Parts: sequence; structure tokens; C-alpha cells
Amino acid sequence: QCVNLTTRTQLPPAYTNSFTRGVYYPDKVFRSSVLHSTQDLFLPFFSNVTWFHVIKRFDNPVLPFNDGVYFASIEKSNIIRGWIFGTTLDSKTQSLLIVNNATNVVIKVCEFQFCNDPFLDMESEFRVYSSANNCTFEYVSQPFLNFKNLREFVFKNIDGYFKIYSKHTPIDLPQGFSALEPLVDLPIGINITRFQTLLALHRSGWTAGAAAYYVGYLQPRTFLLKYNENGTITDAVDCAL
Amino acid sequence: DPLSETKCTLKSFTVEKGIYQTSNFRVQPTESIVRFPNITNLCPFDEVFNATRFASVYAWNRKRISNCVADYSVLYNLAPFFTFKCYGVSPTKLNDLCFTNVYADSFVIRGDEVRQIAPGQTGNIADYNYKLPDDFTGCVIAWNSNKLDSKVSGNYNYLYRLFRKSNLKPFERDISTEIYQAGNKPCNGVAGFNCYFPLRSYSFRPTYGVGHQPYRVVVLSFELLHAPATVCGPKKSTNLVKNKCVNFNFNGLKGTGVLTESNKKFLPFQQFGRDIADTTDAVRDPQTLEILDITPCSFGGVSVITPGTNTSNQVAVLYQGVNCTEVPVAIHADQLT
Amino acid sequence: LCFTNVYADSFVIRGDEVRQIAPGQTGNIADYNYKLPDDFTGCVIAWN
Amino acid sequence: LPVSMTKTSVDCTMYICGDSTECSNLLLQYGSFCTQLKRALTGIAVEQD
Amino acid sequence: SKFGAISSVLNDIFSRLDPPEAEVQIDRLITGRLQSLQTYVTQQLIRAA
Amino acid sequence: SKFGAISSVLNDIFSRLDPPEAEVQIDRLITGRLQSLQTYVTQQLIRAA
Amino acid sequence: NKVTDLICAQKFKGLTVLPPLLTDEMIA
Ligand SMILES: *[C@@H]1O[C@H](CO)[C@@H](O[C@@H]2O[C@H](CO)[C@@H](O)[C@H](O)[C@H]2NC(C)=O)[C@H](O)[C@H]1NC(C)=O
Ligand SMILES: *[C@@H]1O[C@H](CO)[C@@H](O[C@@H]2O[C@H](CO)[C@@H](O)[C@H](O)[C@H]2NC(C)=O)[C@H](O)[C@H]1NC(C)=O
Ligand SMILES: *[C@@H]1O[C@H](CO)[C@@H](O[C@@H]2O[C@H](CO)[C@@H](O)[C@H](O)[C@H]2NC(C)=O)[C@H](O)[C@H]1NC(C)=O
Ligand SMILES: *[C@@H]1O[C@H](CO)[C@@H](O)[C@H](O)[C@H]1NC(C)=O
Ligand SMILES: *[C@@H]1O[C@H](CO)[C@@H](O)[C@H](O)[C@H]1NC(C)=O
Ligand SMILES: *[C@@H]1O[C@H](CO)[C@@H](O)[C@H](O)[C@H]1NC(C)=O
Ligand SMILES: *[C@@H]1O[C@H](CO)[C@@H](O)[C@H](O)[C@H]1NC(C)=O
Ligand SMILES: *[C@@H]1O[C@H](CO)[C@@H](O)[C@H](O)[C@H]1NC(C)=O
Ligand SMILES: *[C@@H]1O[C@H](CO)[C@@H](O)[C@H](O)[C@H]1NC(C)=O
Repeated sequence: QCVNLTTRTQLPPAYTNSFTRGVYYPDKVFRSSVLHSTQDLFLPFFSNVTWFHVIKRFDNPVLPFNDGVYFASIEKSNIIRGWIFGTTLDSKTQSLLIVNNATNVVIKVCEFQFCNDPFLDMESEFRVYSSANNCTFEYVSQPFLNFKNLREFVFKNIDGYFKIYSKHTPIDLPQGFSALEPLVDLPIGINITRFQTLLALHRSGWTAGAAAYYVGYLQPRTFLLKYNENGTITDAVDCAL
Repeated sequence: DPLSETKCTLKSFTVEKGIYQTSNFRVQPTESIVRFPNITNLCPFDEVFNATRFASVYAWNRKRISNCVADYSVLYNLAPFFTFKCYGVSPTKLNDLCFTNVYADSFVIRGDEVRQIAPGQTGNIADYNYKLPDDFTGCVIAWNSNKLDSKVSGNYNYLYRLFRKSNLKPFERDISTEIYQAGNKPCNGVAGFNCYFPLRSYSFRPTYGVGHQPYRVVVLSFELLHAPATVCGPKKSTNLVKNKCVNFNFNGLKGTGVLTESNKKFLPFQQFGRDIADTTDAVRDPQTLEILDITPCSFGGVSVITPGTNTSNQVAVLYQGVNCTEVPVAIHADQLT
Repeated sequence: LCFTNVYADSFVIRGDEVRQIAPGQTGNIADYNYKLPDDFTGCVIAWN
Repeated sequence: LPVSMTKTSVDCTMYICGDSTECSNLLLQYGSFCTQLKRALTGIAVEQD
Repeated sequence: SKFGAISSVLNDIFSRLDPPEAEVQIDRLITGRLQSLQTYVTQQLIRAA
Repeated sequence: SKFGAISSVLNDIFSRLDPPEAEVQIDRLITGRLQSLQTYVTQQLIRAA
Repeated sequence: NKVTDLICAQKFKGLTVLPPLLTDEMIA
């Protein structure tokens, strides 16, 4: 069961510039003091990224999943919780779901009877799906978690897997370089062609904190990566800019 | 002795005054070690091969085998024929190779169409129901199914596809049964010309010949990547030795060299390491999770300084790039000198 | 082609062991009764 | 004015094969390329001095 | 470089195929590496001149 | 020059026979043409000297 | 002073550099 809200103020999505963010380790090999060349799905340097803001302002649209997704969140007080991925987002087809507990993460894939606007509401309400059909893959692990927190996530779906890379930094977007370390490799394999985010809103209607999240899409590109004395990427160069 | 080696290199019985580069010296290995994962169960091979109630060609089932031990010796529990072709790998007792992820597919097809399950083939099954990639690595097994798939009236549980819009990308599954319009008219009718239902049954009857006999086929699809290798084979481990030459088999990687403790900041996800020359230089032991550095056994060149054979027969030896303490003493035979 | 000598090795085996008498083959007859070298040159004729 | 050049030596077996013995056995069957290469490199080395 | 073989390492070729078929891959790798080293020698001779 | 393959024209050979042999013939043609380029470059270097 | 791990990587593949016959002191 899910509730109906009529306190929304529609607004066109904003745009901002991703400078040099979205570089991740593409392989599980260690290289030191070496300039290397890779050809993989990356986020092009100096690109448009769509800006969504929540503060009434309430935005949980549906966004495509062409090749991969870059998701950034500049945040405090831990508003954003998780994500849903799928093709039709109904009971006829499978879909993947990730949620953060108070101190856990739960991921599972199956058909859902999703509502129109899933969300979470000291919190004791979690209204996302009204029916849990039979599910194949389930997994539980440790939690992933003025604005001070910057969460950066890269989602890829190729070769019958699902790659999640993540980075966390205590701070638009900051101009700098920060690589992303592999964190989840979950091999399920649906299309995943559209996705929608989930935040936490609490009643005062309701009051939502100031949160901003950023969405971009990846393309196949060739990059030149620099590995310093240790195995940490310090700089990268895009060979198509 | 060095003089005889100089003579053999020069292909002459008399040598003049000078210095000659004869050959190379290297320390030959001593022991052998093998490190493989610690799992002890057995892979679900017997829940796919026998499979009393089986699958069709246009909805072929797929099983994902992971985190177990693979013994390919236990396959000779069936009637012969067992056609059996492995592409990119040989099956002649090569179950001693670890693997990333293994897919198992299974379907029944007709007699003459067993050859269509192979890369670079064009045919009804090849481009309408199942297509392997061009560079596929794996194995294909086929066997007869007259004893278990025979019925007097012919079984209609087995179907195949004949008409569709276009070909299939590798490893693509089509389940759609919507009508196929061909000529010009909109059809949208249950039947009629140019209005085709894209499924035809096999109707297998024991009275048919060998070429019409049902064949049951299983396809194993392997994967080789930069992964910890989940599946593996029954190879016994062995205590590891350090600071001492040793040929090794680390999770399917063969090599020879001196294994030492390394102090390179491996991140938790990183499995092994490489160098400027694109070669393995550090490995993680998949039983203790310790980084180890690899350095080949000492080697160098040997030169023979000799006056002319007409003058004397004693020679001097120069080992190139050796600090006069790494010159091996040898025990019985551990040098290519 | 003129050869030095011919060696005829004859034995009666079951149908399943026919393929075992061949280079690069593993079987009970291979390692227990009759082993062919990898560099074997000649012919093998098996008839019911 | 340059006068001399760096003297280099190359080992066949360790470059082509590496740490494999059967590769060496096959390499014995491809002629006397290594003698030619080693002789040419030695000639250059002497010419520098 | 692979030169058209299945991998750029000899041990994985020898441990994954039968001797009937490993010979082709090993021959092709050996030919490629010999050609590369020959090119190196020729360039060195010209530079030495 | 066919270099031992079926046909010099590669668009034809890519539309005549199966990928397993077409790849081999394309590899053979590529190796032959690379040999031609190396020979041209070496001759040019000598004439430049 | 005006004219000036890779060496080890090259050496491990069989490529070595030989020293000259005349040292710098002799040329000086
Ligand atoms: C963390 O969140 C998960 C997701 O809802 C909770 O899992 C539920 O737990 C209850 C009680 O054990 C079950 O009845 C539900 O079926 C579970 N949900 C699903 C989808 O399986 C979990 O309780 C939360 N708290 C933790 C793990 O401490
Ligand atoms: C992913 O799911 C979509 C269904 O939404 C499949 O795409 C459809 O393909 C048919 C056939 O061309 C089109 O008529 C539909 O318009 C497509 N859907 C949409 C929303 O455009 C697609 O085949 C699935 N991916 C697979 C099976 O790999
Ligand atoms: C590579 O790793 C080394 C080892 O940790 C780093 O050296 C340390 O750096 C920190 C940060 O300044 C110092 O507090 C330590 O004293 C350093 N240790 C030693 C032994 O010097 C080094 O900074 C890293 N390289 C980077 C991050 O570029
Ligand atoms: C709330 O939204 C859902 C979404 O479809 C809708 O089915 C339901 O009727 C709505 N509730 C009311 C009271 O209109
Ligand atoms: C980003 O989008 C805006 C339109 O909102 C456009 O004017 C601008 O040129 C785009 N930037 C790039 C780099 O394409
Ligand atoms: C169980 O999952 C299957 C998907 O294979 C679906 O068809 C079926 O409806 C599900 N069961 C229920 C009760 O929803
Ligand atoms: C089917 O299961 C039985 C159970 O032990 C097993 O012995 C048999 O080998 C399986 N079928 C095949 C073809 O392996
Ligand atoms: C088995 O191997 C695992 C690998 O990490 C190790 O942790 C464990 O201690 C081993 N157990 C035994 C009994 O050797
Ligand atoms: C050679 O050995 C001597 C004596 O131990 C030592 O002083 C010197 O540093 C060594 N040289 C090399 C290159 O190992």
C-alpha cells in the first residue's frame, strides 16, 4: 500500500558540468608508477550532467539506462537510500532493488507490484512494493553509507553481471580527481533499461531536507591513466576531447 | 670443459687467441608447489545432464555453476556416440584448469542439425533458435535419445522456429509467438497466406531413420578473465616454499621462479600484479591471502678467454653481470653449464 | 611407398574401446593393455 | 660529434620462450637464426671500441 | 602481442590444448617474435653504420 | 598478391566461406602486407643513408 | 653533468648492456 500526495511543484531539470569525475579502476590488476591505456565505458570529461534538487520540491522521475549510470549525491543527514532498476517496472517482468537499512544493505531481484511513488518515511515506514513475487537472487551486507558528504557511484551492466563502484568524500561538483574502487559484482542479467531513486521524507504535509543528486550516462571511450608509486590513480586523459 | 664448448660453438678443432661468448648459465629448479582453492563440494553436473523432464530449443534452459569442484572424468555413464567437441580447449584429460564462470545449456534437436551447433554455421536452427559466437570457447556434447524420447503418436512437446524478422545475436533467446506477416496484407489473423504461426513440432517417431532421430545436446560455455576462479578441478595443494627456486601452479597459472614476501600495497579487490613488460610479478595465494613477489632464477652469460690452442690448453671463464658470490656451487645437477 | 618392416598388432575389444586405440586417447585399454605413442605412424582397422 | 653507441646483447631463448622447455625444443628446429643475430650484435659491439 | 594465436603466454597455450593443436599457436608466436628481433638487429646495423 | 589464400579481394572472401577459415586467410593477407611494408621501409632507410 | 627499474625489466627478458673497453678516466 502506498499513499497519494498533492504537494509537488514541477520544475525542469537543471544542468551542470562534470569536469574530471567518473574515473574508476577497470581491471583487477595492480600497476605502479605506470602510464596505461584503457578502452572501456567511461564518462566523458567536461560533460552535461542532469541536476535534481529536493527540499514543496519532490522529484523522483524515471531515467534511462542506456549503457551505464553515474550517480552523485551531495548530501547531509542521509536522505537518499537506494535504487530500483528494471525494464517495465511492473509485475510482468523481473527487476532489481537495492535498499540501505539503518546498518545494512539488502539487494534482491524479482517481479514487483510497484507503486507510483515508492519512498521511505526515527523512521518506521518503508512503502516501495505492495507485493513480493518469487525472487531468485538475494544478498545482505554492510551499509554503503551545509552539505558535507559526497557519494559517487558508477553502475555498469555488461557480460551478464552488474558492477557497482563507489567512493565517499567529505567535502555543483568539486573540481578534482578521485578514483572509484570496485565494491559490488552481482551477476544477474536483465536489461535494466530505466531506473528511479528513493529518498526519505518525514512529516512536519511533509518536510524534506536539502539534497542534490546528479545523473550522467557513460559512453565507450579510450583513456590514459596514471598510476603513482602506489596503486592509486592520480590523473587521467581523455583521447577524444 | 670450457675449451670443448668453445670448439663446438666455433665448429672447429683449433681456436685462435681471443674471447668467445659460448652460452648462458641459469639455476635449474628444485621443488614443485601447487596452490588451488580450498572448496571440497562437487558441482551440480548431475542435475542438468540427466534431467528427466527436459527443455525445448526455443526456450533453452540455462544453469550457472559456481563455487564447486569440477570433475570431468565422471561423464562415461551414458551410451556411446557421445559426440564431443571442445572449442578453444582440449578435453583429453585437461580437467586441471581453473575457470571463472561456467554456463550450461541443454536442448533436443534433430539428427542432421547437430552440426549446426558450431561457430560459423548457417541454418534454420543456427539463425532461428540458437547461435554460438565466432570465437566461442567451451564444449558441445551430443547423444541419442531414442530410448527416452520415443512415442507411438509422436511427441508434440518439442518445437522449433522457422520464420522470424531477422537473425539472432549470439546467446539470444526468443519466446515470442506473435504472427509473422510476409507479403503485403496486414494479416492480424489467426491463419491465412502470409500469416504464419512461427512454430513447428518435430513429431519424433521410432519408425524414422537415424538422420531423423532425436538428439539431446548439452553446451558448456566457459570464461577466462581476471577473476578469483570460482569453479576448479581436483588438484591437491602443497606447502609453499620461499627464498628457493620452485616451479609453481598458482590457481591455474604455471611459472618458475623465486617466491618471496612482497610489500606492495595491494587493494582488497586486486588479485595479482604486473610490470612494465606486461608480465606477472605478484600473486595472491588463494589459501592464506598473502602477496608474493616473483623473481626468476639467476642467469647470465659465459665467456671463455683462451690463448691459441697452438700455445696452451688452459682457459679462463668470465661470468657476465655476477657479483662473484652469486656464482652457484651446484650439488649434483642444477645448472645449464 | 617402400618401408622397412611392418608390425601387425591384433586384438579383440568391445565397441566402446575402439577409439581407445589411437594417439592422444585415454582409456582402460590404453593404460592397462595397449598403449600407442603420440608419434605413431601407420593404420588401424577395426571391424565387427 | 658522436663517436660511440651503446653495446647490447640479446638472449634468444629467454626472449622467445622464457621459462618453457618444450618451446626450446621446438626452437631447436628453426635453423641458425640465433647464431646470425649474436654474431651481428658482437660485430657492432667490437666496432664501437 | 598475440600474432593471431589465442594468448600471449606460452604456458597457458601448452596447458589448455593438446600437442596436435598447440604446435600451430606456438609456431605462430615464435615466428612473430623472431621477426621482431630480426627487425631490431637490422635497425641497429643501420644506426651503427 | 594472394599470398597463398583464396583471393586478394577481401570483401569477396568475407562473403564466400565460414568465419573459421576466413579469419585465417585474412590473417595470412595481413602478414604478407605487413612484410611488404617492412621491406619498403628498410629499402627507404638505406637509400636515405 | 648535462648529458644523462626499467633496466631490471629489460634484463629479465634477456636484453643486457655491455660495458665499454675504455673508461672515462682513460679518455680524459
Ligand atoms: C533490513 O531491511 C530488510 C528489508 O526489508 C528487512 O528484511 C525483512 O525482515 C523481516 C523480518 O525478518 C522479514 O519478515 C521480511 O521478509 C524481510 N524483507 C525481505 C524483503 O525479505 C530487515 O528486517 C531489515 N533489518 C535488519 C536486516 O536488521
Ligand atoms: C528489454 O526489454 C524490452 C522491452 O521493453 C525489449 O525491447 C523491445 O523490443 C521489441 C522488439 O524489437 C520492441 O518492439 C519494443 O519496442 C522494445 N521495447 C521498448 C520499450 O522499446 C528488449 O528486447 C529487452 N532486451 C533483451 C530481451 O535483451
Ligand atoms: C604511497 O604509500 C606510502 C606508504 O603509506 C605513502 O607514504 C606515507 O604517506 C603518509 C602521508 O603523507 C605519511 O604520513 C607516511 O609517513 C608515509 N610513509 C612513509 C614510509 O614515507 C605515500 O604517501 C603514498 N604515495 C602517495 C599517496 O602518493
Ligand atoms: C494513488 O495512486 C495510485 C497510483 O496508480 C492510484 O492507483 C490510486 O487510485 C491513487 N489513490 C487515489 C485515492 O486516487
Ligand atoms: C549542455 O546542455 C546545454 C543545454 O541545456 C547546451 O547549451 C550545452 O551546449 C551542452 N553542453 C555540451 C558540452 O554539450
Ligand atoms: C513466480 O515467478 C514467475 C517467473 O518465472 C512468475 O511467472 C510467477 O507469476 C511468479 N509467482 C507469483 C505467485 O507471482
Ligand atoms: C543423473 O543423476 C544420477 C544420480 O546419481 C547420476 O548417477 C547420473 O550420472 C546423472 N545423469 C548423467 C547423464 O550424468
Ligand atoms: C581453506 O582455505 C581458506 C582460504 O582462505 C582458508 O581460509 C582456510 O583456513 C582453509 N582451511 C583449511 C582447513 O585448510
Ligand atoms: C658484491 O658483494 C660485495 C661484498 O658483499 C658488496 O659490497 C657489493 O655491494 C656487492 N655488489 C652487488 C652489485 O651486489
